[PDB]
Amino acid sequence: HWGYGKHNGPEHWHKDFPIAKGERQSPVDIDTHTAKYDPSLKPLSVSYDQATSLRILNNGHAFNVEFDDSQDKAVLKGGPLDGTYRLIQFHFHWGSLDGQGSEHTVDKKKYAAELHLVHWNTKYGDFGKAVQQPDGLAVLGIFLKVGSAKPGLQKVVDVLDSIKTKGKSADFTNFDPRGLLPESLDYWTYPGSLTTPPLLECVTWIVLKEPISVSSEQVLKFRKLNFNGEGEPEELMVDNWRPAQPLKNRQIKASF
Ligand SMILES: CCN[C@H]1CN(CCOCC)S(=O)(=O)c2sc(S(N)(=O)=O)cc21
Ligand SMILES: [Hg+2]
Ligand SMILES: [Zn+2]
Repeated sequence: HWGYGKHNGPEHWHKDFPIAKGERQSPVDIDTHTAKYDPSLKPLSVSYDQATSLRILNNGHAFNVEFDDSQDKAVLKGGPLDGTYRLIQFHFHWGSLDGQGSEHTVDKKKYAAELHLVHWNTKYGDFGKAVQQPDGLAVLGIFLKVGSAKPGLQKVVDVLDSIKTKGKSADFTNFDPRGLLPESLDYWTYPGSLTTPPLLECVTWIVLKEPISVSSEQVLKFRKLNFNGEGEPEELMVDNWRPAQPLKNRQIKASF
């Protein structure tokens, strides 16, 4: 079934998820010169102080850190959003080399990886309902460049040993996701989709302008995970990123 390999990669997904060819597919290239500065855009409000992480999991596609989304603990509001969106999980997409890995590109520049903090609109009751809605999800996207070490990422890097193969999970309580945020919360926003199957066109994408840097040692560790389950032939989990999609009559708005 789907993946990122020659035989089941992005170029094939349309055969089972026809929406892959739709009107607001993600990721896209942010062309800085034609993005419209919008002054009606409010600041983001990220309230991650009371977030409760529970578990990290290798799901065969990436590793996800999941959060308890039963009460308004970590929420995103403001920006292009109306309403409150709950953090349910975060994951990354990364490359096999440092000059690729981001899904979204900025003027065709690709970053080493990209963090997605997935949120769902609480007005819809539960996550599974939010994914049937045009404005059901908001994903906060953060570019990562190789440079200095990010202190708050180390905690995630250490556990990766425990979850090397598909289907393994480790408990991962008390992680503060605030340690993954940049200094500036300036962003670009546009309406788009999930970048993995089922490729649903449910998302307001908030892509922050400022990257976080991680060391090559940290993102190296990402590259040692496996797409395979235990006892299957080993395939290193790298390049789990979808290429940019045509913007097809959408306008990327900028808060700056
Ligand atoms: C491996 C599948 N990843 C999916 C899993 N999604 C659930 C989809 O099915 C709901 C019925 S999700 O909302 O958690 C989600 S957000 C992103 S991304 N890259 O666009 O930030 C991918 C995915
Ligand atoms: Hg949708
Ligand atoms: Zn993602």
